[PDB]
Amino acid sequence: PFFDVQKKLGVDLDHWMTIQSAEQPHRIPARCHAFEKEWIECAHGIGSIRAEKECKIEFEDFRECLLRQKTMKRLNAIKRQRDKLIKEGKYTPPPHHSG
Amino acid sequence: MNLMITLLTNFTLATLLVTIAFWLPQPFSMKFFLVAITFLLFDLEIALLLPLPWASQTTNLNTMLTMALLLIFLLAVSLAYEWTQKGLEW
Amino acid sequence: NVWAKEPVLVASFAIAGLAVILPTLSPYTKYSLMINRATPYNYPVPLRDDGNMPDVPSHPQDPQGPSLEWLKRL
Amino acid sequence: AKTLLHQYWDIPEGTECHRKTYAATSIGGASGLVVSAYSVALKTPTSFLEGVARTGRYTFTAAAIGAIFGLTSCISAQVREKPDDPLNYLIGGCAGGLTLGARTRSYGIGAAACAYMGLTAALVKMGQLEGWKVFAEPKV
Amino acid sequence: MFMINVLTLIIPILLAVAFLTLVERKVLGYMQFRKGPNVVGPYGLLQPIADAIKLFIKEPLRPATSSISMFILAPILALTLALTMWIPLPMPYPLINMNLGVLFMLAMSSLAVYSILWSGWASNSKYALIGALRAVAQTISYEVTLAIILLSVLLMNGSFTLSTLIITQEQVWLIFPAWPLAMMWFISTLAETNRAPFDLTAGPFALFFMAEYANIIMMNIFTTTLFLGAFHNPYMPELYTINFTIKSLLLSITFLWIRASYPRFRYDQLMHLLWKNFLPLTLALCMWHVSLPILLSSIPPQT
Amino acid sequence: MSLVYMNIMMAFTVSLTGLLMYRSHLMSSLLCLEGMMLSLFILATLMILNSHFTLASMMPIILLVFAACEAALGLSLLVMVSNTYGTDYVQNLNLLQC
Amino acid sequence: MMTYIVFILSIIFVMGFVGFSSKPSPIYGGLGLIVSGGVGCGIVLNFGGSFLGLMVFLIYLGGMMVVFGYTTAMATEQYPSNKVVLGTFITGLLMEFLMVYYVLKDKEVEIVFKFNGMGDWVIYDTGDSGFFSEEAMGIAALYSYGTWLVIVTGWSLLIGVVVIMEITRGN
Amino acid sequence: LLQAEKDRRVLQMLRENLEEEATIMKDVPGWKVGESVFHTTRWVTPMMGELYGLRTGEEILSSTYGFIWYT
Amino acid sequence: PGIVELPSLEDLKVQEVKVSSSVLKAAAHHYGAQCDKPNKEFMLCRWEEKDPRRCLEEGKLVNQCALEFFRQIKRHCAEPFTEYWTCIDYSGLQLFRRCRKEQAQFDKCVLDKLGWVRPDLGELSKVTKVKTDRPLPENPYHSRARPEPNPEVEGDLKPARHGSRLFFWTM
Amino acid sequence: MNPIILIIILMTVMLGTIIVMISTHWLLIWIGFEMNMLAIIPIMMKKHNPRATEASTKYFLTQSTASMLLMMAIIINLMFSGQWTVMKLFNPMASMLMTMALAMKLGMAPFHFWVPEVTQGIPLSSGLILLTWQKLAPMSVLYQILPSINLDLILTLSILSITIGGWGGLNQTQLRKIMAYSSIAHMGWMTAVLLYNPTMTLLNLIIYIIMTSTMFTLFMANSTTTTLSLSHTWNKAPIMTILVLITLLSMGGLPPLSGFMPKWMIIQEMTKNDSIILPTLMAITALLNLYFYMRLTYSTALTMFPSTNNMKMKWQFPTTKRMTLLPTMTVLSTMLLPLTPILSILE
Repeated sequence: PFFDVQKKLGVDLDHWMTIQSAEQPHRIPARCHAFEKEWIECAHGIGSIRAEKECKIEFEDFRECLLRQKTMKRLNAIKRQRDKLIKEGKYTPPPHHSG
Repeated sequence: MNLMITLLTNFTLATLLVTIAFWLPQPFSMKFFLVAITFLLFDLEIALLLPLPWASQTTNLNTMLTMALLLIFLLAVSLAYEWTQKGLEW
Repeated sequence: NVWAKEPVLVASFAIAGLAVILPTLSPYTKYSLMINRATPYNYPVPLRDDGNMPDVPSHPQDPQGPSLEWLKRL
Repeated sequence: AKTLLHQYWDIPEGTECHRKTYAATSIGGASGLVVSAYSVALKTPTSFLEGVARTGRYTFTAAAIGAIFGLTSCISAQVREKPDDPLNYLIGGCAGGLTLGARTRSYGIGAAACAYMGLTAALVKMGQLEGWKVFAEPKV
Repeated sequence: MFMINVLTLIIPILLAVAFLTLVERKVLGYMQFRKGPNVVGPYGLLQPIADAIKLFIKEPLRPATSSISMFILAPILALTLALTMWIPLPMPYPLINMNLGVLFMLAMSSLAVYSILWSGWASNSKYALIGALRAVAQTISYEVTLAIILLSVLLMNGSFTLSTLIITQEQVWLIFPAWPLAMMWFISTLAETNRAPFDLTAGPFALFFMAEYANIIMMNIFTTTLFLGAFHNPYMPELYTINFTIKSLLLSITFLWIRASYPRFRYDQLMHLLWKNFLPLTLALCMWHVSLPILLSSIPPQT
Repeated sequence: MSLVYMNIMMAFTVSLTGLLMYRSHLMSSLLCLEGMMLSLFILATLMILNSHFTLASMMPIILLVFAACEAALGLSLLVMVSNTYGTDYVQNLNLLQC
Repeated sequence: MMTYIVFILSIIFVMGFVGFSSKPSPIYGGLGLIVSGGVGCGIVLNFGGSFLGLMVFLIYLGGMMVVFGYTTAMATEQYPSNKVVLGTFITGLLMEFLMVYYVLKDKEVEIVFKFNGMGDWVIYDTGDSGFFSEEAMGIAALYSYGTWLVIVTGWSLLIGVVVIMEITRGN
Repeated sequence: LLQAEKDRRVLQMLRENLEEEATIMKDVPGWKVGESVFHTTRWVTPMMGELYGLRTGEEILSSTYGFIWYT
Repeated sequence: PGIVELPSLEDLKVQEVKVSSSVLKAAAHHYGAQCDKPNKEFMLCRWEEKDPRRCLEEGKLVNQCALEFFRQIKRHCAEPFTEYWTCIDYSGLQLFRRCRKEQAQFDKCVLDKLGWVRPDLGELSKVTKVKTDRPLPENPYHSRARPEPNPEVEGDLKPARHGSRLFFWTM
Repeated sequence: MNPIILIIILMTVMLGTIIVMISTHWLLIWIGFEMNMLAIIPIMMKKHNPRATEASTKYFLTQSTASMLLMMAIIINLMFSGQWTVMKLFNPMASMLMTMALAMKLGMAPFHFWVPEVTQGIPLSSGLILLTWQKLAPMSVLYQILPSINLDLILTLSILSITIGGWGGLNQTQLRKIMAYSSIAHMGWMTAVLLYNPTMTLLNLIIYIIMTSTMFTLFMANSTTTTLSLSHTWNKAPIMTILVLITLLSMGGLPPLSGFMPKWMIIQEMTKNDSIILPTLMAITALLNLYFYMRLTYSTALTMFPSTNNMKMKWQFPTTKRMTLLPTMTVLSTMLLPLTPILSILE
């Protein structure tokens, strides 16, 4: 079983190693701070089932902040398209440093 | 990669020194083992100690003093335990 | 006594015990914590101006805010 | 795996035949490879040719049982023209047990395998016919 | 220009090591009542040139190996450590300014322990293996001590950049706020260089020899940066380089001078002495150099 | 997806198969356990660095020191087995049959 | 000497793991794990990596493989390569060659994932005001917030000491 | 002052890079020209491939990996 | 889904202060004294909205303030300001304790001839009020509403209804 | 062995298991499992025979690779959505690796190859403490992370562990192997109902721990390895015989006796779902693993084997073993039948 002496004694000795956005020793954020704050406020007073079926949009926004999967997919598609059209030869590219 | 350039130059010049030096002229005891593991465990406790000079600028100084003295005190208790209990004798 | 028996151990215990005790009788630990707190790493972030509060001074020359003066004077 | 057992049960039974026997041979090859993998892990054949021989024997026998089960499944379903009974797969399990006893070349094992494999195959088709879920609801 | 910098660092190391051989032979000769080597030219600089090129000429040890590649792989590692360990050392401007260099120092000392152990395994039959095993033990027992002491002496300065060290040495020498800690550190440098008064009683002997003496000059330069020295006014680096060279030379002469007149220790006396006398004393100095900067209102400006 | 993570996960599978299949010496098994440890260390450290997960950046060094003292216990057990026997093979352990 | 140096050092890393997962004599195994640890240090220092990758170097390449080679030297002999060892090394090189070939000349390689295949200059910081090398101040916690963690870690190491002496004949 | 120059420079790369994208992707179906993948109407910090994307190697290696192994 | 709203190239043309770094570092404190009063408008804009492409008018304002300040220090004393920053330039990373006598010289120039007392330590700190013209924003984390509250179970509890209501062991 | 050192090692076992119970961080759970291993290694090799040495070697290898595969699962969890909260996981692959790690931690059918070998060459006290705390420590973790597990994992391991602890078990007269195969069968039972109502799992954990404590206390009362030694215990004392009768029948689970209560409630809150064929299969195998209990009872207290003299000598000495707590655990373990609505004492 899981017990709750952590809450019972009033010593929150283990809740600070836990998430981001708990106060760092110098007040700096992580890379996805605000996404976490809105996601935690979305799924706080929630029985973890309408958390699964209701906070899905902001959770996907947080996941794609954390890993940046499909944004890299879009950038990689741009790179492959740029490579094949410079292989073609149309507009010897002025996207680098000059016209 | 700048220190990798230095490492590459030192490594290549050392291999040049060695290969031009070579192409040219032509049971056990438990007492051996206790000192190494004692090194290993006290070295890991050194690894726990050594971010202390990183930490000394915070707004919680008495607690840092207390837990730093607790770490060296635990290390001293381990030392004195294997000292008194014939851990390093001959 | 044991000062003749194992002397470097007794000296180690003595300097150990004074290192334990000596921060209790110390007139400088509050000075240490004020020095350590009064050094900012991040930007000192401003705030939305006033609810007509007699704090948070507008010019950085104004001494109404909490400053440091024991720094310059040792 | 779920994909090929789903391919086996997706066929109306019914007659869409010899795909049933191909799927049953795939089931037999997979199960033979499973049990032969445990056996070659837990025996150390020495030589390795004996290990390949034992794995080939296990895969071959399990594929043969699957093939004969599917063949008499298809034949009984075409002949009786009543695709709802479990009696046709009772015949199926007994035929598979008899040919298991044939490929191990003893007859009492074939008789007991006829009985038990017929009962289990009738129960499998019968539970698919009524509808008994795999392993769980898992709700309450 | 950067490869020119690297070659101007690692070309004078051969000059330094060979002239250190003549200097140690002459200084032992005058601690004793001996002149010479001075028949081989004027005072014998061509004498280290001559015996170095002689040992290159002389026919190598026949194998008698186990994994030829491993047998060549150990001394190549020893000499590339001896080359790659003068990169972050500041005489006034070091080759690479780092965020941290002293942990790199201790790590490459542990790689020297690797060199000793690999040569000991790949060498020969069992007796030399036992001897090199005791050598690895008496080498590894001090990297506790030297890292502990180096940590406690940089704790007065807070940062690892070591140019902050050459800044913070401007007012007083660091020998004055920590003399016993520096003394024990110097004994640990005698341990790491593996010389008398500590016992060690191969191929190529010249390469192991080279690694030894470059390790000695490395520890002397790191000592001279670490505990003493003087200021450095910019746009004149010759002044600090002169004072640094003179202090490092006096300390290396003192090092060989301490070697010159003491018998080798018993091995169990060596381990006994190290553990039961340096290790509680290092802990005492560490806890006092922790609790003291929080006392005296002086915690360093670790930027 | 920060492509290097694929290679370090494949390296984890390399070290895990090296931990599981092992022919003669227990020391190779224990050293591949150490390699698996290094793999988890490096993978989690690159993740925490690129996340700027700066509050709880303790995971690399503390995972390291714990599984290092695990490897110390493994060394002592291998020394005990090699002390009560001649060698430390996987064989000469077939006593106490299941 | 170019952009994909993190990927190339990862190739040498997985080659080193194969090179001692082929089960050689354990001193060759210690050599392989030392080479693998050095190039893993190279990878994490390429991510920078300012403290932790130089920190592992003292522990594994400073304190662990020393005792592994020590115990190789004192316990096992292995006194004289083989078919099985070098054959597994060949098949491991073949599997790495196949995976990296399909990373190179295709879009993505999937074990069950979608590994977006190109070298990682992405992602990285957009030049922030770091000013303290965030690893450094992160690990410069554990003494203000770290009450429980360092206590149970040191306690575990102390119990490790008494365990080692008991099994090696306590007291 | 450094902050203002930094903000103008990253918005400069955003504007020019989306102009480049709007020039370059008029063949593929779909493709709104400047969608964030995210849902909320907030300025997210870009990912150094939105800033230093398709710059062909030199500037991105001297920009991302500069301090990491510069001395 | 949604596309970004980038600013134009018409707002991306401010006379940029294309000055070098050591002169800008040495000219920092009195730039904190005379100017840097209306750029905490920009700082409060940046910390009340996490969105540049919006606070760029105040970026143009701090750009013109810094250029005006360097114009004013360019026209009057000192020209040995050039000597002061080239005294501090070639000293590695620019410690301010390096060229201290010429720092006193530049301070005496600007004090006896223009004014502008140097900010004593620690007056580039000490959290400072700022009023603006724009009203402070609300919910810049552009999100939806908090979807459902849990009905909080309260009320004084009845005893058990007919016991355990299991098979048996009633009451 | 020093008694102070044994009190310290018991303190560290309790510390590690309480850290596994109490923490909310993943590193702390891994530390608790590792410290449990490190402390439980010198309880084994309490003597210095090579049997305990090889047993501890096998146990250390399997336990350490389980610990590191658990750490692999956690680092996968932070490769995906990353926070150190013991909650729903965020990968079927990570949950798969994690449940297979815990299945190695505590006695499961693909992973049970170390359990009879680790129990055979050790004394009784080490076997008792390893069964109790090494089957208590992962159950808290599984009780925590149940809401993100593919059910086929848990159910396959449960079914196969019940039938392996059944079928393997008809062949050994080594009593430690008998109790180990019983442990495998009961851990399959106690893992089976994890995703339906875990109150049954924890109540079954309580009942199993008390039963195994009674059984091993009865074996520690008179040192036996085989059944013939139990027949000599029949000759020397009669009350141990009726205790072996009652405790073996309560391991068998018969409805007048308290060992039936964990089976019956499992069948209840399993068949309130659409699972019926799986309960009747599990309870047929529960009929299967009673047979070696029953032939053990036939060997001990009901038929009688021929005895050897010097039992005549042992008559002149009354019994002088200390029991830790035998009779309280016995009547708590066997007469607990009308206290079924002490089910709801747990949650």
